[PDB]
Amino acid sequence: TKCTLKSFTVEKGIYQTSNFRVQPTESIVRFPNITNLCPFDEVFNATRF
Amino acid sequence: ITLKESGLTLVRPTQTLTLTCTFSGFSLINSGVGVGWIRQPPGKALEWLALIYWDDDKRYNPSLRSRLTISKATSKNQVVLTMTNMDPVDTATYYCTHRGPGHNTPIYFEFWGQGALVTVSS
Repeated sequence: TKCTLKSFTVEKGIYQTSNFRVQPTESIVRFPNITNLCPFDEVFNATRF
Repeated sequence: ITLKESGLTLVRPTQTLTLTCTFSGFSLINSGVGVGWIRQPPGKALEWLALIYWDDDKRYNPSLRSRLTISKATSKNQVVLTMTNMDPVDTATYYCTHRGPGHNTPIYFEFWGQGALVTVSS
């Protein structure tokens, strides 16, 4: 409270000093069931080069 | 991996020999894989007859060429060997064997059949 009024002596009253906000505790990434790999197992494990 | 021979084991001279190796555990469509035949008289050393790679390279024994025809029937997973003009000297056991890949060089004859004693007499 002293820091906002820039004064070592604060008078009787109510002062709005600052605000608070709960911080996020975690980070998540969410993408779809994505499953459709393309044929590298067919060009590398080909039957006959 | 398993192999098994089959056919007629006894035939008179001047006739033709037919044999059929049906196998399991490998396919003659992959690279490497091949199947061959080896005969051995009773109490003698082995002898190589023919070989057929996966790309259909029908190698034959030259001295027994002009007599042998080897063919594959991949649909039934079986190979057929044929040798005409049998004689009593051709009495032997016939194994069908497998040649697959190794670790730095092709393996040959790692697995064998169980033979099929073939007698040519009357």
